[PDB]
Amino acid sequence: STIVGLHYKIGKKIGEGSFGVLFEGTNMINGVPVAIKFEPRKTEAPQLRDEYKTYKILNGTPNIPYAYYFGQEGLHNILVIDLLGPSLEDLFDWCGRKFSVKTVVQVAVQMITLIEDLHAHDLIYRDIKPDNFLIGRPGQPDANNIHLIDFGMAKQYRDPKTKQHIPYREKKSLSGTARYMSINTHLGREQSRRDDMEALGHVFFYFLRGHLPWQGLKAPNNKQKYEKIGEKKRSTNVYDLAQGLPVQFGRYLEIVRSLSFEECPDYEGYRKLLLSVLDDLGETADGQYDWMKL
Repeated sequence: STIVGLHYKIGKKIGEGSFGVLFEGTNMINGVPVAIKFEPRKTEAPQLRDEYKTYKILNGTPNIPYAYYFGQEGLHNILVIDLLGPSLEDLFDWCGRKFSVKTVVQVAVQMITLIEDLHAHDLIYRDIKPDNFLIGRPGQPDANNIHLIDFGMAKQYRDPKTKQHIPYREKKSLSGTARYMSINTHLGREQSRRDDMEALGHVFFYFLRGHLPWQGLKAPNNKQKYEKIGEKKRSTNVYDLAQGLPVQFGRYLEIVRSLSFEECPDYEGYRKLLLSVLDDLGETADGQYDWMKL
């Protein structure tokens, strides 16, 4: 039995990669389950200590896991946070890579709220994807609540004291995942709150459709592939994305695409827009999700 940070016992390995290794485990002083990430101390780019700092800023935010411990032991940097459940990408896969409208509406409104809370802590996320939004653990009050992890790409968009927005600029190298990234990110524009909101809109359509029309494109190099995906996004009318689906999802994406660089998103307006879908369909936001039928 291997222990880190004085009282965190390591259990089964749950992930591995260039970042390091990820285990589940137990906080032995109180029995709460935790996730423990280990990053090699001598690594090209260290993210773990910075991620901890981001977690401390967030610590206390609803549905973001608490960070219990960061330290350096043996040959690794170590981070301990609350253990959560499957990601939306895991659940998506188990559900045959398509979610019902009712599931997407309910998940969407919670994702908007998570990002609103992140933005309230002066941070933009910059790497929106279904792989980083997770449900809770069975039988907990937040078992089917959406949670947000992985703050490796997060960056300050305004000064925490003054709230002075970062400056506009262009010619930026492409950061984030090509599938969900905003049109403005494709054009090398400085990212702000709008870009997180647009990426959310792309994820919503991905859930509803099973795929986006800019997946599976061919290019000579990655830079050219990025360019082609961006053009397709620019070309694709929002109502081609929404065909057979509630028009509110097309409208959502249209609205967030028109936000100005410094503009505060209308989070509550977006939640009401998306919830109105349920009124249209005679459905209700009662906490029933597709994965609860598995």
